[PDB]
Amino acid sequence: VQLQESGGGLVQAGGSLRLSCAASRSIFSIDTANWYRQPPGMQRELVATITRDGNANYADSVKGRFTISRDRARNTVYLQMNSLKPEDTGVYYCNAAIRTTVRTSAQEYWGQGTQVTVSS
Amino acid sequence: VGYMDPGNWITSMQGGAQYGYTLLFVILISSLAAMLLQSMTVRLGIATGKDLAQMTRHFLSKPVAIIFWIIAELAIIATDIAEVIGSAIALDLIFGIPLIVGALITVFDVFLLLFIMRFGFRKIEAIVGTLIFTVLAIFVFEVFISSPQLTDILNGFVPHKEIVTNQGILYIALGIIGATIMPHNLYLHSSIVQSRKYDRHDNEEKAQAIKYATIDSNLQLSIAFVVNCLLLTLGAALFFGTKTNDLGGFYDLYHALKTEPVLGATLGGVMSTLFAVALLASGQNSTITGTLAGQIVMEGFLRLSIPNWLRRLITRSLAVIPVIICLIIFKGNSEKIEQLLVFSQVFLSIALPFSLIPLQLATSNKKLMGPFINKTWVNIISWTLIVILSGLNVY
Ligand SMILES: [Mn+2]
Repeated sequence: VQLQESGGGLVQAGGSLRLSCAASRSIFSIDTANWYRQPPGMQRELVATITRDGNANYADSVKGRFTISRDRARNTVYLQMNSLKPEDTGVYYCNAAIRTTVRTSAQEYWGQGTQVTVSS
Repeated sequence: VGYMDPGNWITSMQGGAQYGYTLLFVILISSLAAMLLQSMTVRLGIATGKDLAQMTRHFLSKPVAIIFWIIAELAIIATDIAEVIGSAIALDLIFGIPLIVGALITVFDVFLLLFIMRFGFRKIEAIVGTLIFTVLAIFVFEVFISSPQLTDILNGFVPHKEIVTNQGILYIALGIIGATIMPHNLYLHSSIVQSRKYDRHDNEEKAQAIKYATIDSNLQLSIAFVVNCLLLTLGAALFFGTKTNDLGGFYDLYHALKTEPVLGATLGGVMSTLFAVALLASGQNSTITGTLAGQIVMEGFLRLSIPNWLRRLITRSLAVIPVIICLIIFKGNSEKIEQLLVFSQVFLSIALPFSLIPLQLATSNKKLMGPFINKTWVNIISWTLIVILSGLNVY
């Protein structure tokens, strides 16, 4: 089972994007999810974090603009990125605690980042 | 109308997924209470001239008759809310339509039932029948690690302490009973039973009509008991005794079926999909039976007459609003819209005393009425005791 990312790409400042975090095969539950990003020449930064109960929190640099959420029906964690700034450019990673079955212990998963480029 | 009810499923399944086989007594005692209370309405309808709604009106003045109508009408809306949520969830699992949009579609599902209308009124239910049976077959198959007596040790063999102590078990207990003893069925059954073949005015051999009607009322009520036990077993088997403590909603059941090891992946995906279609199917049947019941209540208490399609629209419009408001507040949280689902059945609990007491008074006056009102009075007092206890302990 591998964590797969999509929804990234190229967009103009002021535009919006929506990242998708799903697993390779059928999962019972994504109990927790984190959205990391890493701008060119900078450190890996935690951006969004959603919890089991549904509560979420965002970085001060992204709060009010970004929105992490869980699609329980498809076990997919989305990151709605609105009003994008040029400094939001970088590689976005998805960390999530996948639960293969109901009574299986929650394992930690990472994924190959996706490229997000906010131009001009 | 008892096993194709999303209110029954969500209460029984979360009653087992959270508290094991404890609430199996509550299923039994309420199913038994339902059998007895429905038989009183059957007698009330066939013996006396007309149904419960007008009977209640004949004893009350218009002000308190409207208050009774309000409580009754709200119970009808509460059931409709259960269907709205049930259909919205179904549309989310099958088509990926968000709950906030799905609830909006439920206004015009009324229009969708006319699309089903011209394709055979018998043709479609045969598909639904096989659908329900197949889904129920999965549920039966999805019962492993089953201790043949750990069920019994709490089934009927009441552990009457936690059921009433902590709010958690008590809350679901009220929802289970309110879903099995639906207040709108009392007003409905007290009029539809007067359509059977018997002499209206003079002949008392309409006790034969009561005979058939009571037997039929105990048949389908027994099946509802079996399914509710089968569903509580399902929730307990899958989600109870877990480290993560899953509440065991429709979404949990969906992924439990979809990720069941022995059931495979592609095969398990079919089972989960069939369940979702069955969840959708559970809706459109419930709205038709609920609409006829609304006519009786309104014409009984208010003596007001409007076409069914209109009241079907008004009732649905009023049912979607709290669903949408709930979805807006908690940002479309699926676990939260399921709490509204459970709460809709707990409200049916609150509305019950306002329907059981008039049923009692009529059953103790005019001929052909029951010998022991004892078994029926202890039900109401113990009922109002609990719904107020919960109504106060929370507040
Ligand atoms: Mn019910």
